Amino acid sequence: TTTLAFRFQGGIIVAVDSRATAGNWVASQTVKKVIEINPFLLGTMAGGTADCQFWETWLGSQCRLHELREKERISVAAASKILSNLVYQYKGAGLSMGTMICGYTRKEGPTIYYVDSDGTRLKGDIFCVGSGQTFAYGVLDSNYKWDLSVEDALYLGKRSILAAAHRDAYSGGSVNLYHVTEDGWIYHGNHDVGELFWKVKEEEGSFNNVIG
Amino acid sequence: DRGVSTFSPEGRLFQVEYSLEAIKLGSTAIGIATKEGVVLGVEKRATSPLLESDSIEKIVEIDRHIGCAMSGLTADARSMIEHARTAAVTHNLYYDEDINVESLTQSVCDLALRFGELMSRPFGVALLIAGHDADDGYQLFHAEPSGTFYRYNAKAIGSGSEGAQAELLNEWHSSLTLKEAELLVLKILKQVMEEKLDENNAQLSCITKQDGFKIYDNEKTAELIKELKEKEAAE
Amino acid sequence: MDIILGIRVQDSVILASSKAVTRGISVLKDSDDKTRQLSPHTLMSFAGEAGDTVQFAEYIQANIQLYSIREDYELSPQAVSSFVRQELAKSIRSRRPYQVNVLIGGYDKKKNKPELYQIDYLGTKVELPYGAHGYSGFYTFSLLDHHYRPDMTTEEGLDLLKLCVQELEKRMPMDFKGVIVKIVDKDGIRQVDDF
Amino acid sequence: QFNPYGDNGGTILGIAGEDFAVLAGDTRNITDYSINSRYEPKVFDCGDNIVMSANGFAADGDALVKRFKNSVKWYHFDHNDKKLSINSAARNIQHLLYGKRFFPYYVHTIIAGLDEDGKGAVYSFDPVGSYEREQCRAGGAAASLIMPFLDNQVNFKNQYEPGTNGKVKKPLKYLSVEEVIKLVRDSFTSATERHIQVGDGLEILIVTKDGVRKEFYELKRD
Amino acid sequence: GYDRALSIFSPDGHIFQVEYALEAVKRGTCAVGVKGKNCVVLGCERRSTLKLQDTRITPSKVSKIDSHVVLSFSGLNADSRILIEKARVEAQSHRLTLEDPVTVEYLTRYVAGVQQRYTQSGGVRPFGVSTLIAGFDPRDDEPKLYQTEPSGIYSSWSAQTIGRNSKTVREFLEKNYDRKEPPATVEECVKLTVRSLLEVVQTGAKNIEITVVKPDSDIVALSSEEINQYVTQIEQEKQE
Amino acid sequence: TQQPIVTGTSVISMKYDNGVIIAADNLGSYGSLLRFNGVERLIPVGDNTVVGISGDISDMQHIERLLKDLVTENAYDNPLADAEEALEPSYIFEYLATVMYQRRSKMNPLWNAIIVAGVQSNGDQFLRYVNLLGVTYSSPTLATGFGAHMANPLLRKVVDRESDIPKTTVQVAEEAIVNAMRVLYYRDARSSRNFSLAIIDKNTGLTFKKNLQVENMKWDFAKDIKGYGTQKI
Amino acid sequence: NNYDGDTVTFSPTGRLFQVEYALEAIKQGSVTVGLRSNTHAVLVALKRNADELSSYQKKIIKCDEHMGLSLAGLAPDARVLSNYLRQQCNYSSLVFNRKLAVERAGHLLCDKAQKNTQSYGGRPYGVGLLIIGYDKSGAHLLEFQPSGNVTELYGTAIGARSQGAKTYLERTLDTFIKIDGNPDELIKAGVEAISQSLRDESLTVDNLSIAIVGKDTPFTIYDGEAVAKYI
Amino acid sequence: SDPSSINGGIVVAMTGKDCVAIACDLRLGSQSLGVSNKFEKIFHYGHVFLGITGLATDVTTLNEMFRYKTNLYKLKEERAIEPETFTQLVSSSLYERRFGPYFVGPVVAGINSKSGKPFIAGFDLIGCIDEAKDFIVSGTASDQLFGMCESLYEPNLEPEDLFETISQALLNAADRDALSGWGAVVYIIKKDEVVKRYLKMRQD
Amino acid sequence: GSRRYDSRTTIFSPEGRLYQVEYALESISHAGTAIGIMASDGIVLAAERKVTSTLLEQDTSTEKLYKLNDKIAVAVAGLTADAEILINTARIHAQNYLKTYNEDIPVEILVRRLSDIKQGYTQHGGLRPFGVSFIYAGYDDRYGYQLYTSNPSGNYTGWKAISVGANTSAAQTLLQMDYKDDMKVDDAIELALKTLSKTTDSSALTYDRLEFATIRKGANDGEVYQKIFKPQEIKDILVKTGIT
Ligand SMILES: [Mg+2]
Repeated sequence: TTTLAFRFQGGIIVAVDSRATAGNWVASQTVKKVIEINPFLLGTMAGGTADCQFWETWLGSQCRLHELREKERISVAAASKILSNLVYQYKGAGLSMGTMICGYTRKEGPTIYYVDSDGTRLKGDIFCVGSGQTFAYGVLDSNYKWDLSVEDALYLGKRSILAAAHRDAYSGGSVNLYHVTEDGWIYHGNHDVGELFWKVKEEEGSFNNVIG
Repeated sequence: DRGVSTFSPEGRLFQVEYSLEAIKLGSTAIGIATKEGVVLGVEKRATSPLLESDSIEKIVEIDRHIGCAMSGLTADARSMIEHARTAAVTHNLYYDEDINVESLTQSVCDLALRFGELMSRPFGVALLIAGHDADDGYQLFHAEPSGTFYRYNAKAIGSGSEGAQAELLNEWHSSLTLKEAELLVLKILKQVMEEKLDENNAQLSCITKQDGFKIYDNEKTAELIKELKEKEAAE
Repeated sequence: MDIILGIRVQDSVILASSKAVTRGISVLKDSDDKTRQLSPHTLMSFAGEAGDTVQFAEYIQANIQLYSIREDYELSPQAVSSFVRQELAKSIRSRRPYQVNVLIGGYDKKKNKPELYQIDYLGTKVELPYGAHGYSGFYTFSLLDHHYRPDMTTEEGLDLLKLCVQELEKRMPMDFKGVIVKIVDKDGIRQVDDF
Repeated sequence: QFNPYGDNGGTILGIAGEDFAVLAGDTRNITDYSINSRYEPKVFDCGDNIVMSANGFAADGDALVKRFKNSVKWYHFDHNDKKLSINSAARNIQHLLYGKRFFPYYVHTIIAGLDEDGKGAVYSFDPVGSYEREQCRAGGAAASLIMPFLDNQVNFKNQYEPGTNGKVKKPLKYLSVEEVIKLVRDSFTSATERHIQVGDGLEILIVTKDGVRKEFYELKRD
Repeated sequence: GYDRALSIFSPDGHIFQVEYALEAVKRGTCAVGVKGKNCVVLGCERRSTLKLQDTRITPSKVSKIDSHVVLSFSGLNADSRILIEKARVEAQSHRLTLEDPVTVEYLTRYVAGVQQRYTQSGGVRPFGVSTLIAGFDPRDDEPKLYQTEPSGIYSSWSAQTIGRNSKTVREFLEKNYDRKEPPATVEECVKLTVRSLLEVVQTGAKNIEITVVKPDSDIVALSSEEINQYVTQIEQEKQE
Repeated sequence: TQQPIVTGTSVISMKYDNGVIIAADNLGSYGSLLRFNGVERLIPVGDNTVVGISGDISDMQHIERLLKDLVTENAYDNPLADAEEALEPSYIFEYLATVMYQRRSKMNPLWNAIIVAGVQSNGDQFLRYVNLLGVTYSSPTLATGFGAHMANPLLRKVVDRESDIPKTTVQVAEEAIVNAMRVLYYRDARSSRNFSLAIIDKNTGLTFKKNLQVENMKWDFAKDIKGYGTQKI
Repeated sequence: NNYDGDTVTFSPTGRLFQVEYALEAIKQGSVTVGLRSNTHAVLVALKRNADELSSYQKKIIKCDEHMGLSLAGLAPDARVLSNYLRQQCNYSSLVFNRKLAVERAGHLLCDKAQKNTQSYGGRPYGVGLLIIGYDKSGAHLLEFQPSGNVTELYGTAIGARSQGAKTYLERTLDTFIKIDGNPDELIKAGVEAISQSLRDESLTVDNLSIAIVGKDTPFTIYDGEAVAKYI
Repeated sequence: SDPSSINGGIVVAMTGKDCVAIACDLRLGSQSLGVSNKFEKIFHYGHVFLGITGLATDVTTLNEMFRYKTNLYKLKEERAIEPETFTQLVSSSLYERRFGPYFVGPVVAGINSKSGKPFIAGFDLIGCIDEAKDFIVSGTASDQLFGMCESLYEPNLEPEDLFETISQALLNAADRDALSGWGAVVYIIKKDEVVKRYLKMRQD
Repeated sequence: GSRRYDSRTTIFSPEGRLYQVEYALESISHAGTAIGIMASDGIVLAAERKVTSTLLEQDTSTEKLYKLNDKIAVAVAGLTADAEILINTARIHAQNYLKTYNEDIPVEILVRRLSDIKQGYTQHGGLRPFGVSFIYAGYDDRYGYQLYTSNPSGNYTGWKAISVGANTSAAQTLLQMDYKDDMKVDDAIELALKTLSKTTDSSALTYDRLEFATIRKGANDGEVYQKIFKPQEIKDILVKTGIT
């Protein structure tokens, strides 16, 4: 797995790979690793696939109940804390979860919370989780600026997953892109890594080590 | 004294029959179902001019496709609304779909007779539950503290109910537009209200398939009141 | 988390706490504030197992804030530390104990004295002129034993603290990404933004 | 020490067409090196034009199918005989599976049917309830033997158009029910040759707007 | 456990235990709330039947629920402590989970919910208390004032009074409070609040308490002398 | 979680044209000690069902009492207890299968393998298996423990698939069962010579045969076998 | 009088007034008819509306593929009892792979209703039920009273003016019992029976509710234009 | 790992002529790391003195517990608790945690106010009472203390002679233990005066 | 069933009063008078035992004045048995607080806790309320010397001088007349005994009919001492103030 999310001028970029493995066996290349909690909030899926699926859909139900009761959009801080408090109750039982809860509200602006199954809850600007996280961090750290355009930020997220997909054996398949704005998230397509690699190699001049 | 779950010699539950009397003392609420949507309207009935009337919340959202109006001891309705909202959301979690308006109503009505010596007494509030689903279209239900619910084409509850229902009997037909229904609720509310009807002491709302449940602005309702006045002066 | 230090000088308590947050292989954050303000003149820094640290700290914060509102009165540092110790002493024999070590730095407005308490996850409390948790003491205590005076100024305390951090940065294998330093005195709590 | 789990072998396969869906599975049931039964049905009609199979530990498999069939029954009671849509069935099964998150149903579940637009649908579950809609999914013992073949012959992976040499992919043209059944039969014939737990018989359930139809084929019994 | 249904309907559709709880509120000392343009003032009556009282330690009538919200009441004093405690716990619980202090409306809705619950739970009687809850939402400068009562209904008020002779002071407020132009300053708002209590109180000495709540957790209680200056200025204008 | 103490070995069974046959030996082993020699492991329920049980004997005796209680309970307020509303093999099996799976799911299993053999109301043959894990399966031939490895291969030569059932008479089926019991006596170290056999036929009903013995055994060839390789004397 | 304050009190003549008052609620309810032959069993129910804008209250509830009932009295109590029957039918199928006998279903309803008549705090059920079903001993019709008394019958009726339909069925007994293999004629006899209980009002398309179960017929309910054929 | 030797420390008590003495070191540590040189292990409730060695969190917890219990005792009984009675209370309190015990080694010392009789007692972590006439020892250097006390002790020592004996017993025992030392306190207890003396010792 | 015999102890009257609380207060009005007076340098507690006998062992007897901790004491008016139940609860609460915070419980926090317990019996449980009124005399380092009272309703208030039990109307008037803010303990001792002497239903006020206590900072330097007076000491202070 490789999942990332980063804050910038135009909001948040979320980018994930698509591969799921059972040992060396590639179970699926078409896994949806971004959960659509609601039209404004996104969550990423790393660790236990079921745990992330089940509890982040549940989170969507809790967010809906909040805004029905309070007549106001739930904050990213409050939404992330509902999830982190829940998994903390299950601490020790064996839940496996590493997720970024991403949202863009009036009072907060673009906000990302890393939530963990040991109970960790961290606010931050750039997060990267999975077996291929170290590869994606390299591309992110050396190219990240706050004043990136939406177009360039989307590409950076795509390129960082590609970097991981290439080197990490347990990452690949395809890249899913999302752009989170204040008015909600916008899906920016599914990108097959096989086709994307050759396209990027030619246009960018990168991956000279690989023969194409 | 006597049991809370006691039957009368006529075969009625004393406490349920008495709660129905409390609902008769409540402010008027009216619902009208059409093929373009369902309209819900209420009398706010502020006890003093210093009471900020927009804080009177007698029309409430249960889900995007289900709204609800209340009449009687309105404090009792809060836990009923909470349950309704939870039931609507829970069903979406379990089944990845909207819940049927009837099923939601049935879930609310299951709470009603859970009283004895569970809660200590029945609810002292009646509900008009309005909504839309793909199977049965636009629907309006009347949920009582007896646990019984009837579907209605149009229904009025509260202190001006029997006078309003007689008026709804004459006015409703199967080809009403949404605009016609809005004016009709306003007309009948104005008839049964003690004080003169305006945008501050009355409230409108509707549920459509496209836009879902919406409570009307005071500015929007004020225009419909002015439109009503002119069309009644037109003959 | 990793390094948390404390030093009580003439008129204030100074708490230094690392900024790193490492999840295994990667350093996820380098600006983490491992502290909570319990009351206007009481600060608690913390280190231990992930999740449990913040959960415990916020739980204590909520309880002290609740007391402050109920009585319209700020509890003494001694009283707060005794409350915290009991919670940890209760915790250690629980089904799943809080794995959290804390330092409580406060200024007692009644006695006009700074106070530093060190409490580990077992509920072991000690009042100290200077303290630490984990391996932090192993590197720093020899320096503090030598230079510490009870009549030090806040500026002298910060200088002695810099020497301690420098020794940590030299001999410790882990990169803890520097420290956030906060001062607790009669005027309350403030952060030294350049360290 | 008592081991509450076992492995009854078996292999299942779900494929979603344009206006149909198939769910196939071998009829052999085993423990270790012994055959329990040469014909033990594994794919079930659960009503509402939904077919299901929970492959792996047969006791947990039977329990789950039984509970889902029961859920369909109570869905009708509680919601005015409303038809349970395939997406709603899938979400319901997640909750059945996750309910035993800390003592799981040791099965790989697949359901098949039509979505609310009448298009073919297949959903695939892990033992603790993570799920996804898929076009093609093999499960069980010989899943690793079948899926690569399906990638190549259903999705035309690694196939390009002659003359272009890698520049143009082979276009993804829609397959008929007769074409899919051919690929299913060849998948199980090949799996039977190379996997010891696969054989005896192949039972296929086909789902269309007209209903559920069954087809049976003999497999090698060695 | 004791399960007896004490709050029940009567043939005429009334719950007498809830209505008798209102009679306890009628007996309680008068409380008044007035919101200006940038403040809310809570006034409270102190019955002078009790002198030799120690005013330092005696429970004050206005209570802080959080640093930005206050609660006053009329009715049973012992009952009010239970509601205040529950509200204070909920205020901290909200900060802990939502990472934001309660809105005045939310806190009111919670207290009103507790009051309602005690009207249809077995083995309990309703609270003999009506409350005035005032304050400012976090990062908001719009004044808030709400009222609750034993039945559990609640609503927002431009100005409101509860307790004994509240009918009289509500009469005063209804003719003296203009919605188009509320008391523009703290002075004007306090003056109107003291004036309203002087219709009912008796002596303007230690019988009137005033608490001013401003935005951003700025809450202060006026002293005897400060209030006494308002009392003096009001009657000197009245002698005309 | 436990361990079996006193145990019963193979239960074997098969379908034939008009019904089913089931058999099991009369031994209750205590490890390698052949402790109890008069244990009945086929338990009839009414006149249409026979439940064969292997594994832990204390748990068998518990299951035996559950079935006895099931008959009592079925007769309560049931005028048709000996007619239309009598216990079917399919009812008895489903009940046991429920119990077995529930018990494994509480991590406290009934340490058994069970075969329910019988004939239904409509004359259909019933033969299904359930064990300590709650695993169930049906087949023209069924066997537990060692029987699964040695009896099934022999019984499958008579009825290899469903279409062979109408072609198999009760004489041929019983012959095959009796031969399998002999083979098991040769080769299973925890078996005995004495066994019971039950036939449930749709026409002639339930025939329960006790005190049967393995006969026509071949041992004479043993006299010629000497040493383990090179020895001649 | 002094002995009707709760269900736990016998009168001096040995009567249970709270149970009798619960029985009274059934008499206020709308009429419903039950009858059977040797192949089929039929329920016919007159539904009641609140007014002309309202829907007609449903009277028939399905319990299983082979069983269901009609109600007269407190509808929420019928929902509780029918839900219990659904569970008991379901328990029998899941645990024993066995369809629950109609007679045994009656025994279970009797015992559930009885517990509410002997304990303090509770109240009797305020509804009467007519259960039809087809099991291993053919067609069946049961009448449930909230006193606990359950009775197997060829035909019956409960609710307001039910005496007219009950007399008709008592005359027609020898005719309708012989209507085997003809569902339409058995329903006709039921529609003609319930007509003996009508006054002022007649059977319309949204007024009538019919259910049937039989040899090769799952329990199915007919409403709306599906019953126009029988009007 | 072993809870009774994480923090370290020792307590010793002796009897003399019309007097008792109880003494302790001042060290608290985290295994090898010295943490505090002011961690006193002797407490008193009225005229009854209690020393506690072992896991420090339990030492603190038990002191707070026995303060709690002796305060309620005094309010109800209208008199201060006696050493013999308190000994039974410690025993009772420890045994109630039989299968989840406090990891401690308590030592009671005092003079009965009515009889004037000197009294000392010791306990294991689970409540068994050791009521010795001569001396009681506890802590990580209990072996060393047994050796010192057995040779140095003689009965009926005067208060100022008993001080020297118990002080030398503690000091030399602590200097042969890595987890004891860093200062020491000695209490000399007579029927109506108690003297507390801090000893000068090596700080390694 | 059982409902028939239920008195319903926790209901409002039509006037909005709690029947049982009102009747418990009526009970307390027949109890021996207890007085508390707060001075600048201490607090006085004085209380009258109810019609005693010559054979009553006075020196070991306690029916009025009780110790909650070293800093807080109470005077009782009402059912003695009910008071002891609450007193033991209060003693435990004080110790719980001391264990938790390592500081003595502030007087008001203890008073609020007991008062909340009394309140609970008026709102839920269906039990009769405690027929007890307390005068709390205490000291802490926040407010210094404090006097409180609580009654069966669970309502509590602070006082400079206060009486409970019998003839409170007459007693409170006499206290209101002679009390001044700059008063000292020795003056307050005299006022308390003079007030009881005038309000008593007995023919004369003697040592055997009294319980007496003082909370003074008349303890050597910055600390507080409680003094429960002995029979002989009450006899001496009666002679000193000139009542006998
Ligand atoms: Mg094979």
